[PDB]
Amino acid sequence: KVTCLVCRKGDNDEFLLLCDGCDRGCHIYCHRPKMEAVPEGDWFCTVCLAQQ
Amino acid sequence: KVTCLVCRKGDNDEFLLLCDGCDRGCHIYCHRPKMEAVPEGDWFCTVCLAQQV
Ligand SMILES: [Zn+2]
Ligand SMILES: [Zn+2]
Ligand SMILES: [Zn+2]
Ligand SMILES: [Zn+2]
Repeated sequence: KVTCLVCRKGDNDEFLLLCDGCDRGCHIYCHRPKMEAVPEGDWFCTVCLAQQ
Repeated sequence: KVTCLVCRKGDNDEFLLLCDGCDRGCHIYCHRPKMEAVPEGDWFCTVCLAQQV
């Protein structure tokens, strides 16, 4: 059940990015820098980025 | 002079993530979700994420 790392909510799930490497998520509107849309391809959360 | 996308400042450059797709940047402390350190390998800014398929 995906939830936003920033605000901790799982609401508005059409706007939740799901990490490609783990179960974590983020609303595009909670992300900084700002994101205007859900991107295609792969998005990695900061925990996954910290492992690469 | 790289500037942060969030706060628009170019200070504390040791804390500035640099995009591998363009010349944009972001302080780790301005990033959300939390970024405690500059990662190794690659980081893409939101403008570049929007070009992916
Ligand atoms: Zn959120
Ligand atoms: Zn992840
Ligand atoms: Zn900044
Ligand atoms: Zn970029």
